[PDB]
Amino acid sequence: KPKSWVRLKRGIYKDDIAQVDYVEPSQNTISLKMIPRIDYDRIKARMSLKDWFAKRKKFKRPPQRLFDAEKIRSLGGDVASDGDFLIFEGNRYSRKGFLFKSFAMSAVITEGVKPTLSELEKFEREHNFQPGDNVEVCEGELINLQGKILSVDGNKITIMPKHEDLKDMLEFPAQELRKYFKMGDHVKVIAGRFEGDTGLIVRVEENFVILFSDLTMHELKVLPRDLQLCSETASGVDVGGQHEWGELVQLDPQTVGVIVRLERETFQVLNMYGKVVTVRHQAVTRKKDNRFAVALDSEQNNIHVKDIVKVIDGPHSGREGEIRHLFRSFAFLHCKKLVENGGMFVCKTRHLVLANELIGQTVRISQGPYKGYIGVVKDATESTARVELHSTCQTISVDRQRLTTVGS
Amino acid sequence: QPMIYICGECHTENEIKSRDPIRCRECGYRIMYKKRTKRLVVFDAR
Amino acid sequence: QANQKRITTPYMTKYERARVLGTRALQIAMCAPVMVELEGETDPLLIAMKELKARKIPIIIRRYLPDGSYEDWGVDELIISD
Amino acid sequence: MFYHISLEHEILLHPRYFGPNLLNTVKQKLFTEVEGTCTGKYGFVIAVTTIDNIGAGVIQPGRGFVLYPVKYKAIVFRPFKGEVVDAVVTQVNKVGLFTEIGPMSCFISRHSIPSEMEFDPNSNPPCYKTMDEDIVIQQDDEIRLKIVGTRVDKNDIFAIGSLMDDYLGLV
Amino acid sequence: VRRGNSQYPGAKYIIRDNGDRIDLRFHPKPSDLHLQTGYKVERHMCDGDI
Amino acid sequence: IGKTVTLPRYTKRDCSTFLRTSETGIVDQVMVTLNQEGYKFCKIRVRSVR
Ligand SMILES: [Zn+2]
Repeated sequence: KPKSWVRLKRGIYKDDIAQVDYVEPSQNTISLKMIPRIDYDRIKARMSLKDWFAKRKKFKRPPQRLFDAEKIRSLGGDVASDGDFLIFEGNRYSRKGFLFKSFAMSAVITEGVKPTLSELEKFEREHNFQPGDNVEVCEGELINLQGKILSVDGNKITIMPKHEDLKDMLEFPAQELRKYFKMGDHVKVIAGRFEGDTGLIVRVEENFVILFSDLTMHELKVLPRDLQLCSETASGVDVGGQHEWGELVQLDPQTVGVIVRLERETFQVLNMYGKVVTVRHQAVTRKKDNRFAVALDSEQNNIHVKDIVKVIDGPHSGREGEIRHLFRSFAFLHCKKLVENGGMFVCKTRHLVLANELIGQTVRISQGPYKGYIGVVKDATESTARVELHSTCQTISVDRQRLTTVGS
Repeated sequence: QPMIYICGECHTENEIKSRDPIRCRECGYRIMYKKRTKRLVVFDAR
Repeated sequence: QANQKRITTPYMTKYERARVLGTRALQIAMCAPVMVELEGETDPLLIAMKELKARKIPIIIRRYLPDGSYEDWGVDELIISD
Repeated sequence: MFYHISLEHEILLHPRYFGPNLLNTVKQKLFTEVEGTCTGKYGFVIAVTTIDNIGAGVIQPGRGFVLYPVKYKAIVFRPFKGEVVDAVVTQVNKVGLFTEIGPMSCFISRHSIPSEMEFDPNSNPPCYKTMDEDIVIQQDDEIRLKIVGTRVDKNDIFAIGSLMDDYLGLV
Repeated sequence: VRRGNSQYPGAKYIIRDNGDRIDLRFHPKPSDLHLQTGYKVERHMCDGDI
Repeated sequence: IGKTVTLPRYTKRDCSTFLRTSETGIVDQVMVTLNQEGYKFCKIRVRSVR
């Protein structure tokens, strides 16, 4: 159908989302508008398309970027104008930047195709009803009645609502069904300006529900249909598992922090200093955790990771936590009773208080009961070494002072 | 680097390089054997 | 079940002895305070055996009857056959 | 809403503390644990009045830790939805008012505030006042706020209040 | 532990209170060999063991 | 038998063949051939004195 999302099977444009323009069954060809893939270096060097195909074996494909006529003009390539479309190398380009091209239906994919949100963003009725949600009967004879979503379906949900003082269950379609909630109750937004968010509603307007996000004290107006009731707390699961909860990151070489909160767009990473700074997903880069690190404390005792300590002095007073990451002069403590900073805080290490070269060589035992025997060192400790004997089919432990390496 | 192998049939020494198809240059025989190592080897006479 | 009448055997079953010794030895190993003189001894099991002989094991056995009721016996209260 | 209940809690005691003061340690750890706990079922926990009893400690197989079930009468503070309660303003700004009820932090939005009160950014201390200026709500004042919303937050419930109803204000 | 996994009447691990396991085969730093009450040692079987 | 495979610490995964655990001996001899499909194919005979 016109204006539908499709994909390609083979070719240099494979795995590229596209939108349909027109379909010609007689000719077995369809027109797809997609993001162009043009190499600027090729234009700069003025290589022929046939030559590019001849040497395509070792040549990398160009990325996806919006077409620009000025860029080619600067690069010296020839650009022709044909009405709205522009002709370049025998191809029609739109003013916006999308590439329109025709391809065979067999090559094109029309089944199991579904674009991604990022792809739709670049190119740029439905219902959300789930079990355990309160809905109202806006239209119909039985109006102003609230029932629970016992079932779910597609175009015709056919829910079995349970109204007040109504044991029996009715039947209502999607259009008649509406999403309404009572005052002072938890609400979650699956889709909206700030999706994956929870809040409490001070009122419910006819079409603009108002809620306050726990993340920040700001008003949020969303469609009541887009709204949902869920007693469960917002999970806030990260997308793509780029970073995990309580994971060290290196925002800057001098400062290292632990991600304490996860959000759809922003991050709240706790740095060594203890303050909270907001960063984005791309900017923050994961840093490995020091599984074995040393530090110092006031008591002058050895302190390791995951050691219960008490903050008798410093930014925090009378605070107990488990070390999760360690720094030369800073340490990250963890807890589950602490509301602030997602249960993770940072305090100074000092303020915290307690609460091989021979391996593989051939050696001759020059002293002791094994004098004269020869073997290969499989693992030698700073004082003793393990020698596998060539003769006795046995590995023995001999003091390293009784060994002499045999030189070739 | 040299990797001298002894051919099974003609018992001839010949170098072989890595990725080189295994075949005696002398007799076209496809079975070869590594030469005895040079590492020091000792045996208590027990 | 009222402890005034406890119809279970006054003797300490071999299973009770084994489990009591094991549990007390585990506690002693994890540094629960000892109840008898520790003179010249470090093995938690031997120490538990000494405590059992001394009748100083600080444990109570709750035996459950088939009925679902139970009887609670001080460890010392039970005859020590073996 | 301040309340008094008898609750039950099970505590694991490491055998290290199996000394003469076992019960004292038990009660001390019970205090350290239950005190200050905020749960969805029982709201916040203010303090612990007394310990009802110390059920017989059971010895967990394979772990010397002894489980003690302890009953104890302790004070709690579980608010609700739709109840006027005294509150203490702690900071005033344009977005909304902030008040405190014991441990629970409540707040007031520009909808919950009646239409009479207005934002006065020029006010050096931000305040909510009407044209008549009869009632001015500043920091530290006592206000009567009908709670509206509640939400568990990392085992710590926070509530949102309102005062749109008649007479709900400073007195 | 000082004997380590090599000397037969030795040990193979040090499971600290945290529950981590300190391998004694791949020689670790001497600091990791430190012992305290809460810890435990996977000592090699010795005579008298049941 | 040090063997490696080209991946789709980089571009190479170890597929070597180790001596059977707890075993010991001396490499009796080595033979190198091509299997039915020309691939290099090595057999190693190891002798242990019992
Ligand atoms: Zn040959």
